Formats: sequence, structure tokens, C-alpha cells
Amino acid sequence: DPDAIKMFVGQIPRSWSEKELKELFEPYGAVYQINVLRDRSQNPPQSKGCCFVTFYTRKAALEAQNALHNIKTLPGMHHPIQMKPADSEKSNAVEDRKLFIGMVSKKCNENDIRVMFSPFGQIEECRILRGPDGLSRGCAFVTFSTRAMAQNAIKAMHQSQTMEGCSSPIVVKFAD
RNA sequence: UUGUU
Repeated sequence: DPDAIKMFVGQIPRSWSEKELKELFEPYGAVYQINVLRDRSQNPPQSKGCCFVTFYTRKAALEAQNALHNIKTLPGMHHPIQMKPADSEKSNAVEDRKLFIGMVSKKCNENDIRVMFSPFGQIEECRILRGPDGLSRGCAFVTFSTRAMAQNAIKAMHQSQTMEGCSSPIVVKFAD
């Protein structure tokens, strides 16, 4: 129950409650919890035609999705069930690991940055913001695998040095 | 021109 994946499901009839939904999902594995997305803006509160299903096992979720997503169609819907891991399940977010690197020497490239930031973690992707058909814009984006990696790269290398052609010491901060 | 494709 530590690797479970909450699944967003869509296009289910608005008349269906947790009962019918549970009856739908249980053939694919045991269900820990299930909740219809409700609208309480006005009376009576109504279903949003979607729900969250939380299986006990990861296997149950992956399989249920594999056999339901774009396959199954509920009475009486015009479109197949849509099913995907829920937004609340995003333990890892690139936006919280991506590091903006300003005041980079215009001469530098991808690898030149890569070697500079290698000791603090493992790079997912390394890029040089540049152009449009000009040269480098003196700055780069760098994604680290963990987040603590980036939080190390910052403390260790923010304004650690001034590079070639640059007016101010290098900046290392989380991307906006 | 400190530049966040």
C-alpha cells in the first residue's frame, strides 16, 4: 500500500455514485477508497462525471487502467472511459527541480555547464537558452534528478565565480 | 544591458 497510484477516471455517468463505481472497479483488484468529484456551487450538489479510485495495489491500478482507458464505455456514454494517475500523485515535479543558471559565459555550451554542475547530482537534461538565430543568451536551464541535488548546487555555486564576458557572478536559482 | 524557449 506504499506504491499505490490514485487514478482519475472520467466520462462516467453523473447518476453513478460510489456504489456503482466500486462495483465497476472491484473486478480489477481490491479498492481502498473511491470518491465522485462533486459540484457544490449550487443545489442540488451534482457529480462531475468523474471520480478518484484508489486501489490497494499498484498492479490493480495499472491493469484496470490498461483494460479501461479508451476501451470501456459506460451506459450510456458516447466516449470510452478516460483513466490516468491523479494529479495529487505527482511526488516528482520538474518545476521544483529545474534550475535557472544566469550569468553564464556566452561561449559556454551544454557540456561546459554539465561538468560544472555534475558533482552535485545527476543531470536529467541540460540546455542553453539562446538565439533566436543569434548566439547564447548567457543563461541555461538544468534539471536534476533529486531536488536536494539542486539545493546543493545552489548553496555551493550561487555567485561562486564570474565567467567570461559576464558583468556579474554566476546566478544559480530555481526556475520561475 | 540580469538574460527564465
